[PDB]
Formats: sequence, structure tokens, C-alpha cells
Amino acid sequence: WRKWNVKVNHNEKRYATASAIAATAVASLVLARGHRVEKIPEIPLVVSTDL
Amino acid sequence: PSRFTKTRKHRGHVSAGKGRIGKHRKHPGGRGMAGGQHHHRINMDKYHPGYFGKVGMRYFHKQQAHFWKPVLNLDKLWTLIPEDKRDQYLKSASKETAPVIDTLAAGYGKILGKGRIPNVPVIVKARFVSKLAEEKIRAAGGVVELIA
Amino acid sequence: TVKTGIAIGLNKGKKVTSMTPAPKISYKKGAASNRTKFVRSLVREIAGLSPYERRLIDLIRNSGEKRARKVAKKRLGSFTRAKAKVEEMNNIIAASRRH
Amino acid sequence: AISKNLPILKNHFRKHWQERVKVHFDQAGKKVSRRNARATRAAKIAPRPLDLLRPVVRAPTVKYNRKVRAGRGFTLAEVKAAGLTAAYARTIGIAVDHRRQNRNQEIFDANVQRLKEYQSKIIVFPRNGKAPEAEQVLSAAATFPIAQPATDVEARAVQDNGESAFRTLRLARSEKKFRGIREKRAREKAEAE
Amino acid sequence: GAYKYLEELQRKKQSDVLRFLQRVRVWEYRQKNVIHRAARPTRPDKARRLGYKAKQGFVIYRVRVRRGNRKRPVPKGATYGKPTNQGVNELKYQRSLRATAEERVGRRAANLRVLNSYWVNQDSTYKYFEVILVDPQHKAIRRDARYNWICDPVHKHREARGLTATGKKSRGINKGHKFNNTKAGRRKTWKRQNTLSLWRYRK
RNA sequence: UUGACCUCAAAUCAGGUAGGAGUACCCGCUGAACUUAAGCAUAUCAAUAAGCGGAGGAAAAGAAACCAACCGGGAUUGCCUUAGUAACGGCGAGUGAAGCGGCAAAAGCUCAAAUUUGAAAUCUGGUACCUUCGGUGCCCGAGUUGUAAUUUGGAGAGGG
RNA sequence: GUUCUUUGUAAAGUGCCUUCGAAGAGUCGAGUUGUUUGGGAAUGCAGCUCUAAGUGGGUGGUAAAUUCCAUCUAAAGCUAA
RNA sequence: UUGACAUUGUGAAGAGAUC
Repeated sequence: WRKWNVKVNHNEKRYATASAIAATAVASLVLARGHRVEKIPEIPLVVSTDL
Repeated sequence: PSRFTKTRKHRGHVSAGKGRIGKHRKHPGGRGMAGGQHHHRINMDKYHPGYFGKVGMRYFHKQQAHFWKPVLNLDKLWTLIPEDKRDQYLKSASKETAPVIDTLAAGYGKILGKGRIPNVPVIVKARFVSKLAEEKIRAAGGVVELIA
Repeated sequence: TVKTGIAIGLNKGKKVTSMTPAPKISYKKGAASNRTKFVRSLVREIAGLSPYERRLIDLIRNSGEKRARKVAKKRLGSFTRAKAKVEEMNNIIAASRRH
Repeated sequence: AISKNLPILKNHFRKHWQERVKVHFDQAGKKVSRRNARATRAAKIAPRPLDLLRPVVRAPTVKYNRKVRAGRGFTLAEVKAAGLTAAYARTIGIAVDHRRQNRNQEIFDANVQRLKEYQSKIIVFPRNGKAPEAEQVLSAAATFPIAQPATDVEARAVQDNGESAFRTLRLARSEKKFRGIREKRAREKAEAE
Repeated sequence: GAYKYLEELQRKKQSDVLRFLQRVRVWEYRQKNVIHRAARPTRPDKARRLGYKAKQGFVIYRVRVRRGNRKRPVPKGATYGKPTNQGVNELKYQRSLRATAEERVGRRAANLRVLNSYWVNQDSTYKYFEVILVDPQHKAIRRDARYNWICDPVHKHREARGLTATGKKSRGINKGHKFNNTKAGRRKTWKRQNTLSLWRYRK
């Protein structure tokens, strides 16, 4: 009965995933994870839907 | 997180923050509220005044339904109108058309008088009212229909 | 009833146009039932009185009902039952010892 | 052990309370067991949609009487009022509650209006054969929403007689408390010689 | 019918006729064994509204249970504990004399099933009961969809588990505010409301 | 003397059934003290642990002699909540539910009490064949001190 | 799905007016003794003593009498999730 | 060890206003 899971406010939980989405732009933070982006045309990377 | 606790700063010190004279032992002051008249009295007085004794009538089989009477001050009472429609009523405020506010629909049991609704006539349905509540409504130009 | 149409007072509560449908056939479980009237009569004129019912028709002749309703509240359970039990033993006295 | 300034706390652990601890780790593991058994039964039961009609009913006591709710069943009076028998309503997927009564006209007109639009909007398979399967719609209450009526209108005229509201509640409140004292006052009046 | 007359005659138990029969019968049984076979009901319409039929495979037994209270046994009345619990003589044994009777025949004939029992008689020393027993492995009861629910295994030894009519009173099982403590059963509802329910996300 | 009848027996009578194990969960009975109260005796521990009887894949409960005071609800059960509240208690330590509401699951029923009396219409078994978890005919038997059909309070029955 | 079987002068269901409407006792209830419950002039159970009624009875969380209203229909039985 | 109620039915004598 140790607490295992954790509640996070649904609005704050949403606050994080809208930062993580705004953070996949801004090339400088992508390189800081690895993710060799040097060769890619631009960022964000938008591919035709046919994929 | 136990890496943040202070007994992970007390490693190496003999008595672990509990003192070397009084030590730390099982129950020095008895379990729970024990001694509340006797050796903890000075504590109960000051920070629990009124703890001991009996006040008034018992009530057998009490139900909080009978006693349900939420209160809505004249402070708000315009919140119950849709904010899109609301500013239609503020401007162009006349009789022969007046907003019917059912306060029981919104879960309110009584309309109190706390203060100053505007000058717009309004029809307020309520179960209960207060003597000041209507005087301000009725002087605003509206009326209070009672319902059940 | 005619609920008053406001939140408090006499017949308090909402005004509703009503229906009053036909009643359940229970509510009648105390029904008269002519056969039973005929059975219970004949059972009484075989069995008769019971030992404490022969001392209720002593005291109704002698001491009256105030002592009879009192001795029949202790013998039965209740006061409201002691009424209708002494009501009986008048009929047993009367309809026998008179006409 | 009473110290400092703290709210008194009644916490009832003086029994052996660790024997009886129930932790739910299966909250998400019983949710799929429960969505299975509903899809099991959705197929087993044929286009019959898992649930029975329920009446629109009015909620009890003081607090809830303003809302309007789903009940257990349709009151043999309301059943027969739509033109079908009690025991044949069981087999059309209609719930029949024999113990509730109709003391109200606008719940009655509501539940019978509810059985009409149900019995026109369903098909019943001929007992013989065939049954050109209709693709079950798994929910009744999805197509039969329990709704709240409109008892008044938003805008309308103001009727001012000067009745005073609160003044009416004060009188109605006193007249209930002293009603009894009026008889045993007037009883002693009438019994005079 | 003839059973509406017998019904009322047995409601007068102090009537001069029945207090003659009670006195001649109670002498009969007290000579017979404590549990013995009743060739026939003593109250045909009492058994009959309790589920008895007259056919092969409905059996009646007549059982005599000692009367009085329960004496908490103990050696020499010493309870060894708080004086709260030091009572010996006046303790009353939470099952009834009737349900003790349905229990002792249910052991003697274990091939049968106890359907019900009723009060035939009593005196100072004993009470007397007749227990209606059904035989589930007899072919008459196994068919006849009315009575074949007693052959199912969950109905073994109904008396010892307290599923009879008189044992559901002792368990205190009824609907209403008076029975809240034991309603769905005592130990099940006690154990549900001591349970500390800890959800994954702590509410 | 002969047969019935009631009741009670004897069979290595014909055919069946129960016991013992498991026992975590379930139904009861029986039943503590340590401990808490800074002592202790009511209380608490606890209607618990040990002892005992009885079951199942779940058990138990269950279709109201229910809750209510409402514009009334509608079998049981479980979760969330009501609520650590109403209330109990050297009113000390402590103990402590229920109705409504939101959900998961949803399902209802048949007996005693009726003259079928122009027809015990009902049943077990032995036996014989057969299309065999059973069917058909026949022969002792149960049963009138009442077996089936009709009816269970929501109704319903005999009529017309 | 496909076939063989016509069950029966069978059974069932629906309106109308009449005549009826059976409904569980050493139990309900009561006093008391012990237990038990949050249940408090007594929640449940159990003992011993008393012992019902039939427009009756139980309940309506403060004992009682008086008169009403509301509610269901006890002392027999089954049932899945 | 005593009293009361129940087991517990049938009825006579003699004192006490039940023994």
C-alpha cells in the first residue's frame, strides 16, 4: 500500500505536453538531445501525408 | 524521496537528533489524547477551549436533506444568467420583458441580501428569501416569486 | 391535500395535477371474508373461552371495565389490544346472558 | 501525547487494520474484464441492445426533487396506457415496475410519450425465421435521453401586487405552529354549556 | 376445504379441548426416543403450508430438546478474566431451541434435507418439534421442477449454515432500519466497513 | 377362523445416499487476554485470535410487513459519497452507522389458503420391448389424513 | 442454414357488467433476564412467563393516552450477473 | 438455602377478610 501512482492536475499535465510540443521546434534544443538534425531541410519537419 | 530526508544527514551522529539526555522512548505522554484533564490540561485549555462537556439537545436520526438550504447573495444572482445573454438584459432594461432567474435550478435554497444588484428589473424565483433580500430586489423594480 | 404552492406551512410543497389510480388489492388484507366469519363463529362455540377469558367475564360482571381493561392489558400485550378484547367479552356476556 | 497547537484527529486504527487493507491494483485490469464481458454479452444477446427502457421519474426528498431521473420500470398503468400488456413488455425490452404508482399527471404523460416513440422506432423479428439482421445499437439511453423539462420562460412581464414574499413565509410559518392551539382554544369555546 | 377449520382450532391452545390433547400427547412423546420417526404429521395443515406434500420422499421426524438456558461450561465457574465476562448461569445461547432441533435430525439422517419445522408442544423440561425432511436422492423429488431445487448441492445441511426459516431469524435477516447491523449478514458487513480501500490514485 | 387397518420391527431384502480431505475466500456458533485508558474495575482490544459445525466456484443476500415526508422512490449486491457526520461512551480513552445522490450489474418468481367431483385427471418402482441423460404398455404400490390442472395480492376465481 | 415432423375438437392472451376475493399462531405483540448495537424509557438475537386481531397487523428512531394521516402486507419457498 | 411463575390435573376440611 505504498503510494505507487501519482495524481497530476489534468490542466498541468496538459501544460507540460504543450511545452514539449513547442520544444520540438527550436532546433537548438533538439541537438542537445542528440538527434543529428544538421542535414535536415528545416524544422519542424513536415512530410507529405502519403507516409 | 529519502535522499532528501534529514535522517540521511544524521548518519554518523550518535543519537540521531533526539538528544542524549531525554533519549527517545516509546510513549512519554501516553497514547493519543490521554491525560487531557490531568497532565495535558494546560494544553487543552489554550488551543482547545470547550473540548470537555455537553452542549444542547440531541437529535435522533438526523438527515442532511431537510437542512439543505444553500444561499446566494445579491452580490451574484446575475451570474445565473448566460454571459452571452447577460449584457442583453443589462442594457435595454424594461418591464414586460424581464429575466426569469430560477435559483433552484442552480442549486440555491435561499436568496440573501449581501449587496447592490443593479437597477434592472428581474424576476427571481426562490424557495426562501430574507427581509432585506426582497427590499433590494423589489426596489430594483423586480419581484420575488416563491416556489416549492 | 392541495399542496400550498410554497416552501413551508400547512400543506407545503409543489402544486401538481394529480391522478389517484385504483388502489392495490392489498390494503384489503384485513378483509371481512364471509366464509371466515362463518368459520370463526363455529370455532368459538366448540372451543369456547380460555382460562383468562373466564376471568374477564367475572370482572366485567363484578368490577366493571376499568378493572377489566386493566387485567386485559397485562394479560395481552398492550392497551389498544385490551380494548378490543374486553369489547369481545361484553358480546360474549351480553349475547349469552341476556338475549 | 498532546502537544503544540494542532487539530484533534480521530483516526481509527486501534484494531488490527492491516489484515483488512484492500488496495486496488486491478482498477485498470478489471476495466478490460468489464469491457470484455460487455462485448461478450453484446454478441451473445443478438441485436437486443444490452439494456431495457427505464422510465423518466422524479427524484425524492427535499434536496433532489428538482431533477428528473431514470427509474426501474414503467408502472402497469402506464404500460397499459400505451396499448400493450405487462408480460409482453418484458419481451420487447421494456422494464416493468409493478410496485410504483402514478400520483402525477406530467410524469404519466411523459412515460407514455416515451413508450410511443420507443415502439415506433424499433423493429421486432418475426418469430418464424428470416431476421434481416439490423446491426444492434448497443444502448437504449443513447437514443432515449432522460431530459429536464422547461417549467418557465426566460423573459416575461413582472406582476407586482405588493404581496411581500418574505411576509408570506412568516405567516405561513406561524400558522403551522399555532394551528393546534387554535382548536383546543375553540374546542373549549364550543363545549360551553 | 377442511383446512380452514383445523387452522383456527390450533390457535386456541388453552381451549378446553386442546389442553386435553396437549396433555395426552406430551405424555406420548416423552416415552418415545429423543429423535424418532413420525409416521404422519400431527398437524397436517401446519406442515402443508410450510412445503410438505403427502408423497414418498417427504419425511417427518419428532425431536425433543432440553429446555432452559445455556451454562457457559468452564471448570467450577471460574472464567479467568475481567469480571465483565465472569457470568456463568444466565447466558442464553444465540440460537434457538427450534434451530437446535433441526440441527440434531439433520445429523441423524444426513441423506435428507431439512425443509422446515414447527412447534408441536412443550412442557417444563422439554420442547417438542416436528421437522419436515426431504429425500433428494429419491426419484420423486428429483423430477417435479417444484421440489428439485433441494437436490442441488448448495442446499446441503441448510440448518447448520442457517438457511432455514427459523435460522434466518436468528441471523437477524430482514429489510429495514432495524436490521442494519446484520442484514446482508453481520460478519460480511462488519468486514466491509472496516476495510481500508486504497485506490491507485489516492482520493 | 378369515381377511383388512393403524402403528412398531427383522432381513448379507432391491436400489441408493451421508461420513474423510481441502478450508485462502463464504455461512453460522462459541469466545479471550495481552494492549489502550499514562493506575484500574465499565469501556477499548473485539462482536477480533484460538475451539466447533457447513458449503460452493463463488457463497450469502434478494423481489419489500423497504426507504421516506418528496413534484415521492421501488428486489439484492458492490464501488464512489454521505462521514469520521447523526449518535454512543468512568460523554473519559475511545467507538460510529443509514436514507437520499453518481455508478458497475440487472431478472424475476411459485407455494399454503379454492369441489376436477360426469369421473386421482398425479407419482415411485418391478417387468417387456425400444429410437436410451430417457420413451411405451402392462403389473404390485404411494395417495383421499389430498397427488396433478387453475390462482398468489401486481392479482385473481366462478359466471354471463 | 436445410430437412422431417401438424401438434389439437389443445392451450394462451384482450374488453365489458355481475358475484366472490380464501392470503401462514406458543407466532405477532408485551413484560422481564443475559447479550449485543451508533440505537439513545431499551437495535438485533436468545431464554423463561403472558399471549392477539381480521376495514386486521407491522413501521413511521423520546416513554404515554387521545384522535388522524402515510406506508408497505410478517410468522412458507426459489433465483443468475 | 428461600419466595414467585411454569410443569399442574380432581376435591373435600378447618381456621384466616389466605393458609
